[PDB]
Amino acid sequence: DIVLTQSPATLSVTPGDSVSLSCRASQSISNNLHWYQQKSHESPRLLIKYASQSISGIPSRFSGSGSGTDFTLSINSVETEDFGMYFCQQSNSWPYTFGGGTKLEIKRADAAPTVSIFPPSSEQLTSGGASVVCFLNNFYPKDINVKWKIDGSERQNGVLNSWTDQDSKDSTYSMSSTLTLTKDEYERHNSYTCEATHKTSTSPIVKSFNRNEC
Amino acid sequence: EVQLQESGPSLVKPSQTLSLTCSVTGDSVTSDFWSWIRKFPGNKLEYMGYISYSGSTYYHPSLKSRISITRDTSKNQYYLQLNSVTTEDTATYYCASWGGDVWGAGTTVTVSSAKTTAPSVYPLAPVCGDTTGSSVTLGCLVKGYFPEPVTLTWNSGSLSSGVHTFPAVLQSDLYTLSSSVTVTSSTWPSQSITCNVAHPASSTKVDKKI
Amino acid sequence: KVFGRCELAAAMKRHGLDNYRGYSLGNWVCAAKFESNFNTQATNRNTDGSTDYGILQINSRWWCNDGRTPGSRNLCNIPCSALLSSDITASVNCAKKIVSDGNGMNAWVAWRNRCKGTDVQAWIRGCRL
Repeated sequence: DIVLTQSPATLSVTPGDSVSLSCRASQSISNNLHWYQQKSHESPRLLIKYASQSISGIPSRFSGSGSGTDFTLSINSVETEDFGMYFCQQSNSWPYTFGGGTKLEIKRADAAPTVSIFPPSSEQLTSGGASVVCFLNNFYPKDINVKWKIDGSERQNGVLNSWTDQDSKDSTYSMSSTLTLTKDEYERHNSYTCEATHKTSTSPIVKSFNRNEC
Repeated sequence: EVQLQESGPSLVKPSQTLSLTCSVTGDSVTSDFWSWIRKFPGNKLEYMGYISYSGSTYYHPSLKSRISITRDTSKNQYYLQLNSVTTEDTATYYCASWGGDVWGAGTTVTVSSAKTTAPSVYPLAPVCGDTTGSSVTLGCLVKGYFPEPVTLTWNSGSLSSGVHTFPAVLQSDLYTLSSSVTVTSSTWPSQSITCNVAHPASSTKVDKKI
Repeated sequence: KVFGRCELAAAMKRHGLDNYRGYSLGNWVCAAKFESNFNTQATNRNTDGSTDYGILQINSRWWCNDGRTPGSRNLCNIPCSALLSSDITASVNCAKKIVSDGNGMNAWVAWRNRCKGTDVQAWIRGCRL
């Protein structure tokens, strides 16, 4: 099966700037490469067909070029409604295959996350469970690393994360990280820590609490 | 103009069959080639296959043997059948023209053996309920429910600013979701803050004061 | 316009027909030769109210619309007139959709009769592609 590699995985730009997205085929496919846009909560939309053919009804700022194994989708002056996912697809050989996609996101000023940690509620403990929750809100860029620690030891098992899409209100990103243990496990330890490493600081933001206090 | 619409069971049990219908309007189902495309969780698209005017079909080899695409000229619809599914078949399914000029809104099909389960709703408040600084964020953890979705509000909707409600994640066959709300320190605990969680599938709606 | 053999071959290559769904360039050059002698304006009336248009003689009963053919299905969703252009873009796009059906290039009788199973590669040999 033909493999399509799109790069970069993500691109952050300011509306008004122009951009170029790449798509490479593992085998030559001539001009049988198509470009799709897919916004959040929406289905894919064909933008360019057969590498460079324009689609009537598609804004002129979108154009495509390339041939063989190297293709490029160009957007002259990205507009506010142009942010989302972009995928290339080849129809030269069956099965038709899609690239991994490139995410076009909005560029804004860096912002440190606001971190908050929460202990298991009395209710959950009563039911025999224990989830430790950490919120990391309104930060930028999206790239972030969250590490959990119990009694000074990094903990990976039991951790589940959820990320919101780039915020419609301020273009930042938010994240939720949950450490789930049983009541017995939780009660065997003392210090719970949520550590966030982000571009805004060389020192990680640390939020914690001890069961032996407060 | 031509429009497509997907419809069918949103939940399929492992080992069973997934069936979807694509209703074509504006044009005849025999006047174009038609296909099915699915989108897995991490923006992974797979072209499942298509049916051309002669009735001939092309199926993705990864699927091969499990998939079948058919059509009904009198109803102006075409279908997708996918046997012996597993959780890996959970995805958003789309029907579209072979040319890619027309797409249906798409429909989510989840493969799971879980039964309808109302969520447990837990309050999230700072250890030893005291604020630090000018603002404070509180939270709500919705755990162990099925199927999606749930609707979460704060103070029955009277508190709507500074809220972040995250997408649910699958935890042990069930879903878990959390929501944070940030208010000024002069707001809480002075004023009551309650999490309202409704789960349609189970006809339940619970309130949780923080 | 009437293309030269090699000129059309290069054009078809530019338009991605070489190895499209497993069909080497020769196949398309040979098919164009027998169907219209490389003439984009070639047309042909059929017993029914359908007409074949272009370098690859695509039918108006199934593939294109001319606004005057009974039982038009317009599979290629294109005006038949677009298939008579000096620019082969439309004819190639439609040919690709036709060949994407189960019977591949068998949709062209002339191809089966004069090209299928032959050394089609001879049709582009001698050209500077």
